[PDB]
Amino acid sequence: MQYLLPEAKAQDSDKICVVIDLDETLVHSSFKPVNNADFIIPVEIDGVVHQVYVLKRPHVDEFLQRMGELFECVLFTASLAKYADPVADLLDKWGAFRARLFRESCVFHRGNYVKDLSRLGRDLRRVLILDNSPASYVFHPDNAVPVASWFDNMSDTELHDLLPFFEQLSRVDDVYSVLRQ
Ligand SMILES: [Mg+2]
Repeated sequence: MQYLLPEAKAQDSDKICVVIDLDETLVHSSFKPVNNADFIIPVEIDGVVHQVYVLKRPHVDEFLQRMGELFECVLFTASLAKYADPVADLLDKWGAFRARLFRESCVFHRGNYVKDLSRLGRDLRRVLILDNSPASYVFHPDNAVPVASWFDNMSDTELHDLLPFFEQLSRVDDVYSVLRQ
């Protein structure tokens, strides 16, 4: 199989590659109207245009800008591009995402959309995945940075609290020495 990512830019060759999830990690979307939504976009489903209300997780702007500076960031979602692409366009104002991967790039393993990290084409000692669903990284439990699922708690500070830990990881030679494998 062809790797999911191209050759790393010279500047990113020695940086860690971070696979970042979309739903319940950076945002929370819904078909039922929500007051004070950040994005309200059209998504076609079976020929009918539906309005999708998207809420941004607190501190996502600070998070993405910082992560984009520290690592070779990659958006990897199990959702379809017709939805994720527009959301990513509205989210990434710093070109933090070096690449965007959707549903088709996941491997449907034992009923779940798994994100096979070996599939990226990056040294596993230099790869991290931020996903609220441990099922997503069943093949790479030791490359994960645990993160809580978010829905609408505007008091949430997980993204802000995770930066210190990512800062730490950006300075180690092998993420396994920290995550432990
Ligand atoms: Mg998710």
